[PDB]
Amino acid sequence: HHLQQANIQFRTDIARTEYLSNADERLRWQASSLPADDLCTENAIMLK
Amino acid sequence: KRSDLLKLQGEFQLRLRQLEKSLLQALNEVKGRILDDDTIITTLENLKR
Amino acid sequence: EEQQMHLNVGLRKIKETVDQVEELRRDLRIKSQELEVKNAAANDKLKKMVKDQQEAEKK
Amino acid sequence: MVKDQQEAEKK
Amino acid sequence: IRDLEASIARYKEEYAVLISEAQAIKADLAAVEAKVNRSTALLKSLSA
Amino acid sequence: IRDLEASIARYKEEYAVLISEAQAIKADLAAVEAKVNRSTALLKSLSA
Repeated sequence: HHLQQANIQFRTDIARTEYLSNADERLRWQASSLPADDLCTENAIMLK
Repeated sequence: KRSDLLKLQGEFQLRLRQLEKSLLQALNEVKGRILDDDTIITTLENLKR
Repeated sequence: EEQQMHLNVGLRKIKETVDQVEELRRDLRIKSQELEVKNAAANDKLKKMVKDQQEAEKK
Repeated sequence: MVKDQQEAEKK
Repeated sequence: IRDLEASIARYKEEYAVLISEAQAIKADLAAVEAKVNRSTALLKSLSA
Repeated sequence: IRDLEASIARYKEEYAVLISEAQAIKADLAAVEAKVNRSTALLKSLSA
């Protein structure tokens, strides 16, 4: 909302996990015992 | 069986991405005429399969 | 940026392939015409051999 | 070939 | 008769040379046709 | 006369095919001569 107010262009139609993670490393995380929910994906993104 | 099918789908998506990377590398690394060498045609036939 | 560069390399190869296909079609037509011309010359040579053999048989 | 040409010329 | 036979032999040698060139052209034509078919398949796929 | 002309066409096509095979054999013979000369020079040098 602040970015919209300040007219900073950001792409709305994207997921944070898909933007900040590769599908190869997502598959590798799923192989190495990670739950499939988006909060755990974001947590793994922070952990890397 | 559903877990095995999901694993197969993940492996297939990994295969898609490997094809994309291989095709990009093949088109980038020739630095010449594409229609000259038959190795490029053989590799793209593998990509078609 | 490097993804766009790799895209731009591929499209240049597409244009090069299209130009090479056009040149190959033109060269195919040229080679077909050359083959027809050499076949006509070969038939003329065969007629020359036939005429020479007929002249030798007559003489 | 020459024999066939001669035969065709004769007939 | 001997001179005509020698001329016939020389003309048939030139005939063989012309057939050799024509058949080399024909083999090149077959190679170009195969390359054209392969390039058409390439054009369709890379059009996709 | 039409049958004789058809036989003429068939015989000249077979003649062209035979000359094609003979000239392919001649090209192979030239390649073999080049290989023999190269291998003889190699044999002399590597015998020394």
